[PDB]
Amino acid sequence: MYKIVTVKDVVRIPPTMFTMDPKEAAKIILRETYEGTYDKDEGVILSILEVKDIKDGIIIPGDGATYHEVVFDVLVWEPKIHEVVEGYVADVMPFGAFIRIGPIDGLVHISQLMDDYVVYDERNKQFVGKEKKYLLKIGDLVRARIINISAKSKVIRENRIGLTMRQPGLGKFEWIEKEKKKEKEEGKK
Amino acid sequence: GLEVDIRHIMLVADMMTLDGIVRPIGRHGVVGEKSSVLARAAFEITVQHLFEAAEKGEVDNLNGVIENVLIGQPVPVGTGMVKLTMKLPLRPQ
Repeated sequence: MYKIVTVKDVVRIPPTMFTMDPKEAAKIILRETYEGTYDKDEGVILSILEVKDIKDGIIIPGDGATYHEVVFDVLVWEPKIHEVVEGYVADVMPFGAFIRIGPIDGLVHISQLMDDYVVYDERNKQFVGKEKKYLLKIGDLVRARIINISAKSKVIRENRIGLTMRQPGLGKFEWIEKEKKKEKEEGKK
Repeated sequence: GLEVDIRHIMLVADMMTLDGIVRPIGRHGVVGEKSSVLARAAFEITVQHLFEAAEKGEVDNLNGVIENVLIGQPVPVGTGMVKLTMKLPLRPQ
């Protein structure tokens, strides 16, 4: 889930951008370096916001480009294990369903879709419960729980995320309403 | 009849008498008291110095000239001690 992180960092500013002010040059270098990458501890680097303080450059032998201590805010989205997720199903597959949780997509296994048995109907390439007569189709809006996060590399595409859907308080909003109706009925009896 | 400046002689003598005793300039003296492992191993006895350094687990902080040459990093002498700083916005006249 989205958050703002203030990070201190050293920026290698090449001689070709010596003309512009240090703030914009540091902003650009951080856009090229951090933006669009996955970090193991904070999530997905989405957008560099702004730089507050930039230090004077240090010339080190070998390159001639200036190195500056910088302070900046990065808008980063962090998935957290065992939390709640609001999203829509981007697509479905026989092994699992893809749930849009933000910058990256999550996977809901068919064994975690329903307590009831499910079958992958190929007529519309959609899921359908055996006895509940419920169904999932592309574009449906559902609520699920994140249960597993895996991070291979800094590429956001490769890292995968798996969710759960059977547990109480989750499901399609219509099913949530039906469960609320059942709760009201059992409270009234 | 050879003319050498007194200051060089003073430097050599002061380095020779820096430990409170007069000690040689060779492998059993000033060189043998160098802290850097690689600097000592480069001079004369090499396998003995490396084996004894591995025995005691000595660390080479790379504060000298010889080892920085061996690894291929700037030596801390002459232009190697100059730290440079620069204000970024440059405006040609």
